[PDB]
Amino acid sequence: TASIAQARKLVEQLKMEANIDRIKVSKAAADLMAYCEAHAKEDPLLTPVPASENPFR
Amino acid sequence: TEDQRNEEKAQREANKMIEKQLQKDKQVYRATHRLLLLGADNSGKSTIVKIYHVNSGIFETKFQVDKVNFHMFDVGAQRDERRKWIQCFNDVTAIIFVVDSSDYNRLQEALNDFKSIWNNRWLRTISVILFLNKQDLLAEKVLAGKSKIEDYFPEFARYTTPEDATPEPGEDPRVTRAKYFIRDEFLRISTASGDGRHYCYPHFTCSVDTENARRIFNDCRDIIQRMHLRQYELL
Amino acid sequence: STACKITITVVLAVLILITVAGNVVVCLAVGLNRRLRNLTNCFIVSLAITDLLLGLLVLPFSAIYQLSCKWSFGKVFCNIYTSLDVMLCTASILNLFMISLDRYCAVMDPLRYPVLVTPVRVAISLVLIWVISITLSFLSIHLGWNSRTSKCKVQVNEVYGLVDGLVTFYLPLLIMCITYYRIFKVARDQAKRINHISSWKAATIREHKATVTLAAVMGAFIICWFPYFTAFVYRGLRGDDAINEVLEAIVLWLGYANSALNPILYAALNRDFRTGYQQL
Amino acid sequence: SELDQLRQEAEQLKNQIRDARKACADATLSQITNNIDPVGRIQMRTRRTLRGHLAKIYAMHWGTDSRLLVSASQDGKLIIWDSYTTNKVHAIPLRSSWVMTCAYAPSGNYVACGGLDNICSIYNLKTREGNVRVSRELAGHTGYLSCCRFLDDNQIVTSSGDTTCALWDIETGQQTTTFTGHTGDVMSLSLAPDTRLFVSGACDASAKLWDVREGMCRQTFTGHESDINAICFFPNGNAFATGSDDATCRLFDLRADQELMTYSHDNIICGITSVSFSKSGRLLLAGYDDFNCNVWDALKADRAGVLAGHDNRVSCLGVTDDGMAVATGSWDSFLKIWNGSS
Amino acid sequence: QVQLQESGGGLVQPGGSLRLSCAASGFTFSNYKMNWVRQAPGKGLEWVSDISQSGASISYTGSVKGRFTISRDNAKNTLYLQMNSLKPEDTAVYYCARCPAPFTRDCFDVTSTTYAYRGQGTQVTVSS
Ligand SMILES: CC(C)CCC[C@@H](C)[C@H]1CC[C@H]2[C@@H]3CC=C4C[C@@H](O)CC[C@]4(C)[C@H]3CC[C@]12C
Ligand SMILES: NCCc1c[nH]cn1
Repeated sequence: TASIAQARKLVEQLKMEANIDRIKVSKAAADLMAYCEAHAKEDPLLTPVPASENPFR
Repeated sequence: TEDQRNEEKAQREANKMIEKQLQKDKQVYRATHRLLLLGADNSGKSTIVKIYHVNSGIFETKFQVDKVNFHMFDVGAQRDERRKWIQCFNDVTAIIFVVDSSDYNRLQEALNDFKSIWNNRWLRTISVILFLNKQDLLAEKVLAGKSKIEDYFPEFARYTTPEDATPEPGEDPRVTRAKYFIRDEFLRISTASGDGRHYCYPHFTCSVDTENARRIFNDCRDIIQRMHLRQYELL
Repeated sequence: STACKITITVVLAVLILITVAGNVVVCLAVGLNRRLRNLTNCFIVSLAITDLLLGLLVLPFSAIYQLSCKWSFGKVFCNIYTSLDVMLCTASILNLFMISLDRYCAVMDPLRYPVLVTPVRVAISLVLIWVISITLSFLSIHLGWNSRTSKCKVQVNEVYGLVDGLVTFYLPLLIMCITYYRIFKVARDQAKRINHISSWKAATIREHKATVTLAAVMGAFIICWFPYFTAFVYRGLRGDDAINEVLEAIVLWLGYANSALNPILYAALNRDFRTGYQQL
Repeated sequence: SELDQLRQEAEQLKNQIRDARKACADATLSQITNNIDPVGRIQMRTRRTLRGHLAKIYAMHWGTDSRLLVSASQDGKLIIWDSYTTNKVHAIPLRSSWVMTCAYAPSGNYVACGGLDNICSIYNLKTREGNVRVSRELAGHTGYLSCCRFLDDNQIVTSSGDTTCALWDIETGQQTTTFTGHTGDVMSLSLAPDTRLFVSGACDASAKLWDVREGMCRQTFTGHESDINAICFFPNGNAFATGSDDATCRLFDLRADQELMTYSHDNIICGITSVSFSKSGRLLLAGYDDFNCNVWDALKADRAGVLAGHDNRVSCLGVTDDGMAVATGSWDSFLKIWNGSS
Repeated sequence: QVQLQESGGGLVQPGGSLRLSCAASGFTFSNYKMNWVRQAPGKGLEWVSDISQSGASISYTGSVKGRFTISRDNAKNTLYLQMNSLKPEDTAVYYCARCPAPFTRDCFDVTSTTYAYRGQGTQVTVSS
């Protein structure tokens, strides 16, 4: 009765995942783009800092 | 920056103490030869080499031949899936593959396992010291005649003993056909690919066999010697 | 004679260019590639640097002296030039000797190789090469040990000819022949074993793979240096006029040509270096 | 009867979830970020090379001060580096040399490691005796330890090859919560910035979002075609990126509960070992089996640059908390520190 | 999501012929080596046959050699197993197993207890 016990658990898990609230992909995509824009200046890898401010000269 | 200078000297001094210890570990690491022991449950891989320490789930055997240290690692406490943890042993000297020769039902299973290890991208430069264990049981099975290899291996019907074969004295001709067909079954895999980067060293061994440590020592010498000869364009 | 002199000048110029360019590539390959900076290549780099110094400090002055047939420069510089010639040639030959010994240990004792060729011994081996090279070249010439104005030939006497000949060339030659013949037998034995692994598969290793490689390594060393040291020993015993001037110039540049063959035999014929050139 | 009916209900639920995700897939991240300008060419130089490991490096983790880092190698050595000076601060000899993961505690007082020994060992870096000692050995996993991350000085989350993740109480040595549901070896995990959630990627080609306090799987993310080897949260915690053996990197969104972008190239046919984000999240750095690290534009799926400085597999990489540098570990036994210049 | 659906099979008299079909989805079918694995009642899973990515390389177990034929259709994303001259020893649940990684010659864990890239299986019965 291992398979029948596993089947109940797998079905029960899919019910929890199917009842979540989902936002639109456009809303989620915009939020990722907004966060990148706001923190762009403070990203040393994206915008390398002057050699005076680089600890790894 | 007097305080900063004091810290820099202390950190520099601490580094030098570590490096001296690392130098000692380097000599110990390079002197030892590491081996991966692989085999199914039917194979008696645990009794292949006659210092055994159980470190967590990994069983380690340390044996010495002619003042050369060998550390054989046997992975015990893992799931049957192994494509991930097998990558930990991409730099071993050799892989010890142990096969139960008497078990015809699981013989193809060992061949499939040997095929995956031989053709894995991270084990393409690792030689395999193949041990065809339980040769005594194979002789009894062949002489009894109850089970036929041709039932599991139809090619064996048209197979003949190689001329280079060296049967043991007082050994039945039917036994040496079975012994070398199984060995050739593994050699078909090992000679298909490899491009001279790795070779398979097959040996016939029994449960009461005290020469297996020397065979590993001899094969490891051949493996490294062939690597050195190939590097100098001598092979 | 004018046509011949132009032809000889080109050959000497090409020989210098090959020696300098061939050894710069070996030095550049090791410097650029991190994987090539290992203890195994220390003797190859040391050999390449020594041959590179010969191609810059000794070969240009040997070509000028050979073509002009006179030493325009001062006598004081002649002793320095001849000392550099002896030092760099002796160190180059002894570097080849250490390469053969290093390969002998790797092939013949593969299990204990990582612990027998520790970098301390590699540094010791290189130091002893130059200590002997300096002793035979600068100490001997400046103290008159090798002593018997337009000529700038390296002098030799009966005692110096035998000591320099045996230590620099003949003793290493005897050991290298024994070392490379034992490696030859092992390579041939391994080739036969690999070819006979299975009956259904054809031979994957050429039978003369080791024969060609070892005859090239030992043949170049013998051809380039045996006539020079045989003449060098004979000249010391029977005087400087015993050897013909033309013959002495031929055997001199044969030894110099060995520096142009070392980057090919020990780097171009190494699997690690050939793949290193691709990343360069 | 009952078993046959239940497995049919799972298919109906899977179709229900797939339709729900398709309903909210109004646009594509590629379409949204088409207008924004590209990041250009990202050029990074090797500022530091960390030498001293004598075997393949399998894991690294930066400390929160962005200066100290810990690396693990299968020579049985845990090394703590001062990245500014390349000085070795500590060298911890491991009882089992088959280490696969290492973690630096956010406080900086502890490091953790573990591998094929199925144990997560905690090492105390701040002792009155002046040496690093084992403080805890967390036993309970029946497979190899693939990843571990501290939540604080007393809690750590581990992923194992026994298909489960666990949350441990270090002081008591017991796993308070067990996270089950993966059908393959869990290879990596990443903690959310608030440490209330964590994502894990397994060899069943799926990524699961777990609630730390509640202890159940909230969401399951599929879309990869092979084992997931690496996973990393987006800096705001609303997304994560994965790397698989199918030579692709995918960006999943938590709230949209679906994949947003794929980072793959036709030349790339090798597996991915490690993934990380830059401080702003605009750059996705991925390590590959072909010895290279590719810098991707997270928003536009463009290969911004390449870190080519290793002669063997790139096994791990990580970006400092301040975003100043990225470290890459490799099977060639070296670590390299990278950053750009103005 | 990677999913494999085994179809075909059922009750066939000994000596009969049977064709199995495996429907592949969620992955680039042309990039993976495919396998057929069966599990006899009271026995563990065993490998039957495999076919390479392009179909050039094909292997079989010696117990089914000369009676089983494996073929694949990359365009159709489907895998086939033709089983003629069946035997009562061939009664087993047949599984369509995909090799874990693309562009590889090895195939490690297809015959494992819990393998993610293996289908639910189809039942083949030969006993009269
Ligand atoms: C790689 C090997 C084959 C290179 C061999 C180079 C030899 C053949 C060439 C290079 C230098 C040349 C010598 C240069 C100068 C002279 C002096 C002249 O009065 C007689 C010819 C003679 C002696 C040449 C003989 C041939 C020579 C020795
Ligand atoms: N031109 C060769 C230099 C030398 C070395 N030993 C004697 N002479």
